[PDB]
Amino acid sequence: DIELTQSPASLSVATGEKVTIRCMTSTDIDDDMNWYQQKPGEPPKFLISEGNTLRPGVPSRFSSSGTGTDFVFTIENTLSEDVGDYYCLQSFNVPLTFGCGTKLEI
Amino acid sequence: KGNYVVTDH
Amino acid sequence: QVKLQQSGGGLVKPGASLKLSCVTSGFTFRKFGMSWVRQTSDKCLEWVASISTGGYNTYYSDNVKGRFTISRENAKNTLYLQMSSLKSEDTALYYCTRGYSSTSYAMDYWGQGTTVTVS
Repeated sequence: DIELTQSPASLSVATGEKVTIRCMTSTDIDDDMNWYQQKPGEPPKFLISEGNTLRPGVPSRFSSSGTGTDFVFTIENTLSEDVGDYYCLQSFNVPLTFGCGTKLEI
Repeated sequence: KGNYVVTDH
Repeated sequence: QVKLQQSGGGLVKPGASLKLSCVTSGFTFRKFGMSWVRQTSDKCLEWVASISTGGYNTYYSDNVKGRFTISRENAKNTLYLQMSSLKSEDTALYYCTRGYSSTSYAMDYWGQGTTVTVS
């Protein structure tokens, strides 16, 4: 039981701004941090998998970095299409825990 | 990962 | 091309039982571990249970251990979640999920979602 605390709670940006969403863990997760995006009323979409690798087909404007307990998700130039909630997941240990999301632009 | 198995063998 | 088609929810009274189903296509099903995740009323995502490729290892949150059972029949390409003793606290949108590769339960493919409401 590894707690993940996602931050910030919510943000509102203008298109073209850079955003940073942090996700911090209570224990070292061997970089098995994963990032999700849920557009309203769709299943979550897998953006970045373990080892900070952007998944195929996700645009280059999304990136992530992170030390075993402190990880960061970044969008370089926010486009309209990026509003939704972003969630992080550690898949190092069971129970798999999720951050409770960050909602992007309102 | 930290002992959970997903492939059986 | 990968499809996870879900079925089987509803509104039930506390104490009821429900069997959630998930039929998959567009991949060799026995090569992948599968999981159920539930999104609660406050948009938080919560992992429920995972099962290995052959079904010999299952994991559950402490929340549902002993009341929920995850299973699969590899021949039919389907994943089940048998829920018994349903509590109001189990009201959520349940998602069928696929583990992205061999060693991880991290999810790449998600089903459309099934509401179960206990009331």
